[PDB]
Amino acid sequence: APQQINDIVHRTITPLIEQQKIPGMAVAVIYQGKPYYFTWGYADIAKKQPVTQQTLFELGSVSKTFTGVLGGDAIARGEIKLSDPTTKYWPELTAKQWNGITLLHLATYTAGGLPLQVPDEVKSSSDLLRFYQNWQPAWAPGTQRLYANSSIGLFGALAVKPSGLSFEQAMQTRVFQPLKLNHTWINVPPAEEKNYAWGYREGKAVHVSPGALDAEAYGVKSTIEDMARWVQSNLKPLDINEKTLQQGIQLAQSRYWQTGDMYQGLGWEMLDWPVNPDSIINGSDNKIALAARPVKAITPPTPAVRASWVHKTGATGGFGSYVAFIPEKELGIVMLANKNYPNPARVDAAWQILNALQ
Ligand SMILES: *[B]([O])([O])[C][N]S(=O)(=O)C1=[C][C]=C(C2=NN=N[N]2)N=[C]1
Repeated sequence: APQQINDIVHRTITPLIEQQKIPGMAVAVIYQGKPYYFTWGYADIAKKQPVTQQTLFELGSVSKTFTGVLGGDAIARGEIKLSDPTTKYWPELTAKQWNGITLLHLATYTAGGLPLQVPDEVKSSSDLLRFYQNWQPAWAPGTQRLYANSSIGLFGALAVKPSGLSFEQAMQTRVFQPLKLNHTWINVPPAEEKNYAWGYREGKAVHVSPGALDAEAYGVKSTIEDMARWVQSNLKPLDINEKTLQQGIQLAQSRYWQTGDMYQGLGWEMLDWPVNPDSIINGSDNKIALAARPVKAITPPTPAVRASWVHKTGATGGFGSYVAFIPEKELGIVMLANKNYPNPARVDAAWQILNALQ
């Protein structure tokens, strides 16, 4: 690889791994559109399996970028509109608080205080309907952002209803397959289990647990190669041959709401480039990222801005992921680790690498 990339990646990631005690890590840098890969450590400590370019990591909430693009693709297909009431696709949602809550609100965490997590007690479909029927908003729709699996996860489930496909089938046929993400999974098949890293939480090997709306909110697993290809696809949607998927990618990077210096897309979040690094670094800390914040509507949404830092953090109990890219520079990074280590350390490392290469 070019020495500049080798040097800034190793000089940034080596200390990160040591400071954070990360058992295994994979990184891809996309530079002038081409990927360069780096790996360290162990996918499975007990079995002494190294991280490789074929290792599967849990993406956690980086999955929301796939959900947002799949929803964008459904909009481009004419199957749904973000202006549609949630009740168009779920007529059983008859409780009055749902009046005026649209798919846009669900997609962008602005419905009025849907919670981060669906309760673990929700195990059945009827439990899930009860949960949404009984939920009471703290705020009018379109006034406050509260990051939430229960919001964008319901968006993903409703977005695929007109297609008649399951969420997984829709994601496979409409997103994974056309983009040649052939080692990206909502459910890891038995044939791929040899590549599935263990996550590590307090020293214990763990994988993500089943939950309501898991696939839609936090349930994708992928390799560093496929994630590099996901970044390439989001960097340059105009190269994507499938028209609705190209359009869906563009829709997911539109700017729908502003809070502080950040703009909410569908799954993706964006800031103007050049960014103040303290603003994305500090902004990534869950003390800010998970907080309830007033939003300003962008009326109408701004189309995808090329001069953007576009990014998403993700975590499960055992894994920590981060993706960021700048379309105008054809530059991006993916960092996948099998420990959930603090967001700001991820973003700091990503910014150091990308800033040096820009
Ligand atoms: B995303 O920002 O990564 C979602 N984060 S989360 O705190 O809501 C979350 C959901 C599920 C899990 C999980 N780990 N193992 N099983 N489930 N972890 C975090």
